[PDB]
Amino acid sequence: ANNTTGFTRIIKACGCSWKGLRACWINECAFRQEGVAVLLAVVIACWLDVCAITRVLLISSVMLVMIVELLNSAIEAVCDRIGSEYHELSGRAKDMGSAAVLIAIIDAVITWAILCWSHFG
Amino acid sequence: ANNTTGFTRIIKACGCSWKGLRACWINECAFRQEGVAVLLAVVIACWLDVCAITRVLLISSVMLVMIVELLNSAIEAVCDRIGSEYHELSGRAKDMGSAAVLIAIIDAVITWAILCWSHFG
Amino acid sequence: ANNTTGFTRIIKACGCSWKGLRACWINECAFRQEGVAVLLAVVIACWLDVCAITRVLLISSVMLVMIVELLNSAIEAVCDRIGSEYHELSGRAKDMGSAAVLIAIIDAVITWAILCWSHFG
Repeated sequence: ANNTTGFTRIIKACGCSWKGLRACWINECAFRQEGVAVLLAVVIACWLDVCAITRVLLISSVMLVMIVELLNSAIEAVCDRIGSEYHELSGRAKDMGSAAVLIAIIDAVITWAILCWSHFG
Repeated sequence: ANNTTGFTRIIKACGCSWKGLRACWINECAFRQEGVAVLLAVVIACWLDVCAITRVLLISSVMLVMIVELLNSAIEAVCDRIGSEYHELSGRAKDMGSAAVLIAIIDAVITWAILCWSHFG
Repeated sequence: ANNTTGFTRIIKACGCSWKGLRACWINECAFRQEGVAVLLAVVIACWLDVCAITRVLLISSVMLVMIVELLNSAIEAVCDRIGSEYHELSGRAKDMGSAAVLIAIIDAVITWAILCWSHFG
């Protein structure tokens, strides 16, 4: 039963993420370049004397960048499984994935300036 | 015009979600296992005497788990439409999808402890 | 090296989004229909005398609608690159994508009423 085992694969998310995040590191490491880089900047603001709700709101935007870059890495991982015809095919999906994190970042930066003006100081 | 009707399909999202969420329930029900399960736990904290902003922030993390599991179900639904070659192919995309909800949950739990310490009590 | 250049494509997100958001406007403009439409409604509440945290929380739900519709446009863009067999194939993925923005909106509306009752006035 491939459909039943497909759900079992989701149930064991940690194990699954091993080969996925492996292919991510190998093919597209924007998870680290933007995802974790932004995470670390928030960690600094959170370490400093700020408000607990700002801390939460900043982490929420961190998840938006991390997750979308995981989706971008997923695109290239599957292309590698077959060949150059697919490396070109998914370029439209990857273009939209770039647009997705751009939108996440641009609007997050607006909220970031607001939060810094009201609570970071 | 397939492209024009493609947008019309998005315009009627409710109708579309019928066959999609059908395939989700059949193939991968992590939408219920993690998505709704976490939702119900927030509903309890929100029913109790807490702050309205915490209520909102918890619902926001609920949407992060629900939506990503809908994306995981989408992966297996399309594999079923063709066969075992695709059930194996998308396993990399599914691995990254597992990583996506793991990241959503792990960082959400950090915000959850913060919110519980500042407002749940 | 297609995998290395795949990451380079992500590094230049702005450039990539050109052809992606081009295909979005051509094939599926729900980014504008729901994404920006909701954004503009928040801009009005934010322009009015409200709380800075509400302003941030509303923008966060705007990003949820915008991003998911970018993912919906991505689906149809790739179908156009090959043909009608794929326009039908991805319909399950598109159905789940419709479910994704429905869930984002429905739970966001609950948070929206809460925020309006506590801060909009």
